[PDB]
Amino acid sequence: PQITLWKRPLVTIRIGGQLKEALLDTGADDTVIEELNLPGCWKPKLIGGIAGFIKVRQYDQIPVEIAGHKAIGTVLVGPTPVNIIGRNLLTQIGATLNFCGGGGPQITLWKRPLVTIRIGGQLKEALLDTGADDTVIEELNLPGCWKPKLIGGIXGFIKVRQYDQIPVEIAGHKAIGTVLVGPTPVNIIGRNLLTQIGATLNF
Amino acid sequence: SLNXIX
Repeated sequence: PQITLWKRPLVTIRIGGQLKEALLDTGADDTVIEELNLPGCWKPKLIGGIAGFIKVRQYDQIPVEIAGHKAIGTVLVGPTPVNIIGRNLLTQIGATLNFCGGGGPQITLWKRPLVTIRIGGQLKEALLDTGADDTVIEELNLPGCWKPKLIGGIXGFIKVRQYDQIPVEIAGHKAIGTVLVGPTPVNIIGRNLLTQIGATLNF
Repeated sequence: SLNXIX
């Protein structure tokens, strides 16, 4: 399938014999599913997100079918706000990010998909993140008015400054839209801008 | 493990 990013990339998965809905998430190292019974043995782990750390149950070598594509790998079970398929399984199903329908660069998911952006006349490194609704950039003194906002993910919520109509060049591709500024651990390019550069998930 | 915004 080729999946565009105007809506959250939610797909049905099969796991432990049950169906679940989950987000294909290039900005996640790992796969995190809401509390559930998983046949398997587990061990405690902590993982981090936009707003801090949570405790999860780590299950290894779990079969998961993602839109009909098979994977067998680590699945973390815990208090995530949305079920997420991260790179550990996206790589197993041969998922890549592609610009402009595949006419542009292809980015594999073996490592975090970090690319150079230009914003406010400044160059920064940011993660191309299909699991982000918004674009979140580390503290940077952007000019212009703004409005306070809170955005969530693993760990809860952080406060950010919302700036609209900010030009952002991504790997040489021009975009313009809302940028949220605040204490994110990693700079994130989310769907609001990935759609403007024609980025798709492909597998 | 770092894992991404809603």
